[PDB]
Amino acid sequence: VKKLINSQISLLIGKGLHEFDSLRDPEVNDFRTKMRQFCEEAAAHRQQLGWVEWLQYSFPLQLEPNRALLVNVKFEGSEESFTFQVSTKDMPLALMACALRKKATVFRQQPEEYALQVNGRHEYLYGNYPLCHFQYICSCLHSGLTPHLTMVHSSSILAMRDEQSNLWSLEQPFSIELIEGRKVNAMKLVVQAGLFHGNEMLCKTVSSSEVNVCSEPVWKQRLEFDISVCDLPRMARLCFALYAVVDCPIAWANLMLFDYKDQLKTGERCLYMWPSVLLNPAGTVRGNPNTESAAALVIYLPEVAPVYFPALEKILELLREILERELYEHEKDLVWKMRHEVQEHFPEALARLLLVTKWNKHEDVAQMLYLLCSWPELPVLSALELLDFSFPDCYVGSFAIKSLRKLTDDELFQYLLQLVQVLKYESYLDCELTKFLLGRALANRKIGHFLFWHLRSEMHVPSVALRFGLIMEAYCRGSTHHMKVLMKQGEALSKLKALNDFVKVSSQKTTKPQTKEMMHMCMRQETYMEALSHLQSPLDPSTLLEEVCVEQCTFMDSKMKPLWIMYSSEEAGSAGNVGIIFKNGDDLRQDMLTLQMIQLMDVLWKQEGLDLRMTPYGCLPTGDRTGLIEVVLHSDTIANIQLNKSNMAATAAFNKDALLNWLKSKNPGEALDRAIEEFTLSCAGYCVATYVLGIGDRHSDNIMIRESGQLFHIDFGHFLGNFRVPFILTYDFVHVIQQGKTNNSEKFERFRGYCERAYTILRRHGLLFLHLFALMRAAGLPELSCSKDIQYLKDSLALGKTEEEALKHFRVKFNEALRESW
Repeated sequence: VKKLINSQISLLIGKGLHEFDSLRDPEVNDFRTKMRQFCEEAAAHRQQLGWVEWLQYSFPLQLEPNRALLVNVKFEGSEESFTFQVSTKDMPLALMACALRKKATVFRQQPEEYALQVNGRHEYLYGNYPLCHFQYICSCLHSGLTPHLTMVHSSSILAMRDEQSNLWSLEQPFSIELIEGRKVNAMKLVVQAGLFHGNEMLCKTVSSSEVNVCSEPVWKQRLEFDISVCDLPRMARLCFALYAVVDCPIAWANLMLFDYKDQLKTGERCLYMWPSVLLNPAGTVRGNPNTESAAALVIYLPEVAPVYFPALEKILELLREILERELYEHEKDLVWKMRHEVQEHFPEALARLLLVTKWNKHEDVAQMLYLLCSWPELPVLSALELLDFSFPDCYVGSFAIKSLRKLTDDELFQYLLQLVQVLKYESYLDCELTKFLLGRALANRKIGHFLFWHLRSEMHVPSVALRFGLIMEAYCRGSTHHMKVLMKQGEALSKLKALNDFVKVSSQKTTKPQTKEMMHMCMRQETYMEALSHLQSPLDPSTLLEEVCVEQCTFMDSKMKPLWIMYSSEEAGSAGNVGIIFKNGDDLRQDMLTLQMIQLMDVLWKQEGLDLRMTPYGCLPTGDRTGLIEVVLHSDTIANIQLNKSNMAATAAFNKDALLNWLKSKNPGEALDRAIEEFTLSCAGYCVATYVLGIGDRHSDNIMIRESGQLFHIDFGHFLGNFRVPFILTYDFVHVIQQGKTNNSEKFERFRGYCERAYTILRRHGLLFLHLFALMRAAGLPELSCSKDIQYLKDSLALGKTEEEALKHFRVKFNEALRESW
């Protein structure tokens, strides 16, 4: 049975457990044994939770960042349903009390015993909250529909929980010996090496002597480092680059100077290098797995007669504010000097003092740590800054986690994408961030869900394969049952991959109607109807995908031939009618990041009472150039709409009218006013979002409209300007905002205010976006590579300016944009 489990883990994580053992590695071993234990205790904890507390685990509430409404409730047993009328402001418990009164009357005869399930979803209503606070009740009120809920008893819930059971001395210079390598090339070759503490050099770099493109090379040279060994910080990182010259780069690799048990390393190392685009401080500190084909350096870390990094016991044993909002030589001096008054009166400047501290001088690192050890916890925002590569020290990292522990689950969800990426900065396997993520993942199944996918989706990347593999396994030991649920998912995605391949081939040889029929036949095979049915959506674990409707499934005619999969549910009704899109062929990371930065914008806007009626749909990378996009039903593309086809509703005299007639056809009588508002709100948000993020190549094929009038965007793969993108005002949107009239500054200038509010609210959180993008630098996203990309955001949010200045600046861009509208 322990056999079955292991084999299923291997299947799930896309890597065989045997591959960990074969490495005969203490580090991996300990990571595997310690994290297994950690995750197991979390699961025991889980089995004894109160039923409400379990709900909090399995189905965490989906809350929003007087008036009555109509609701259908029903109990599990019969399909007899009642329909109530209650205030939006009523607690879920108040509604439960109704239901039972209805049952007790019909039946001829305890509200706290229940929770309300949303029909056909993994979603639940409970809590001390007004119905309207619940994302679902909130939604229902917009798209018009009646809320639909089932009364679930606590013993029914407990039954579900039941089923889911399982040192200072050394003063001489530091220096390696460079023995030899065994590479391949084309002219002379040299090595460079530097001692790094994160971004900055701990001393000048030092080079090899020029040797011809010979070998299989050999140097047997000591390379002396212009620094004392007793100075090296805990996280001393040593980095090599090898390139050709008569400048031409070939490979790099790095190692930690201390092992994972604080012991300094000696003596000889073999080093499997990674190929080039010289010094790459930020690359992984673990060798290239393609050991056969990788160029390999041997070096010799000498043995100065075991030494450990002194324990913390020993560590403890051992004009002004004007600048403080890029600082000079004297300016740093004043800081490091006032260093106590910083702990005392400026804790939020912790980081600035860290980037002044003498990392290459042991003494100063001692006093700095002494201060940190009783530094007060900081706010999340500052913590997110602390997690950046500029702060390699593990006592700093440990503090960052400490201050982050207070993140809420929804916050943590909001930033999960960046925290996973920052794993890629870690020097060793057991690290505070991993145990944190895994702990929070094992305490919230939604978080557990997305960590897994974030991890799974990078398994095809050699540089993270082992780290991510080890984590997924640990998690699985933590949640046997969830692992099964995820297999069910990977199994669907494996079929789609094959069905998508068939479609790619087929479409090159025959007409689209014929391929569609042949996709249907393929889908109707048993193995497929079973694999693609009765799963949880990887886009949203709370969305149940029951029966695939073969007849509605299709594919889109664009390049990678994305698959369009419709689903339905008798049990969820119309909101059981959902679709997903399977895309294989493209990189989804870029879109995912863009879509998360928009959802965050929506969130910050909503926190200041501004709802721009956004459409934050799902986008989830699942694997190598693979993942899913959520279908937004009842949409079409501007370009579609603008085809101006006859024998249908929207028949226009002038092309500029087509969009409006369409909205008209979808929104008769009074409903037309709201469509236009919904269109103006979402327009202002998308115009602002595309502007701030440097997103260009917007055109009528990548903009969509919902029947509600809501505008939104698809297919982003270009941002932070990577072609200074002008702000954009499309005449035909303008035409809709202005309700069809040639002039309408009353409507047009409301629209402007929307943009300006949205613009200035985001400015107030500029720092949140910069910290988030800074962590995303760990991703290797071609368009998020360096400073100029970050600068792009600095320039778009005018963060250094006064809110007067920035707004007026923004006002020219905008005006400049209108004048571009014909």
